[PDB]
Amino acid sequence: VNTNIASLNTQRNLNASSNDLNTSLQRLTTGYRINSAKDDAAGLQ
Amino acid sequence: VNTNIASLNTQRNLNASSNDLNTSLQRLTTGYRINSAKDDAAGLQ
Amino acid sequence: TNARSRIKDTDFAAETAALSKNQVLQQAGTAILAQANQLPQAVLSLLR
Repeated sequence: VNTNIASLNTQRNLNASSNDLNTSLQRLTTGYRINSAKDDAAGLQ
Repeated sequence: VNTNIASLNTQRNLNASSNDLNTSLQRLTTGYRINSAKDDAAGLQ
Repeated sequence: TNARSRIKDTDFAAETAALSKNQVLQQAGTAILAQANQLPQAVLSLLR
């Protein structure tokens, strides 16, 4: 079949993966598991 | 017999055939089984 | 989107077979006509 590719579902998953990847790298750079970003704002506060 | 040819009935069938043929080719070009035409307007809608 | 294809996306792996059938019919009924239109010719050529 040609009209589209259901396997773009694969793509979606990778977008999530890359998001996680980048955030992990941030945490690995600074050593701060709570980014200076809002994320987990409780511990941040 | 000569006054006419009952076998023109064959012709009629072919007209239908060619109609189907053309529509199939349209569906095969775009990959859309529902032509942009009205045909099967429910699924179209 | 997957639904949109289940609506639109022709399973042309079947419609290919349908396609051949139509092409096939064009060919066949045609050859039948090439035969059919020889009938009256024969009828009169002989009765004369």
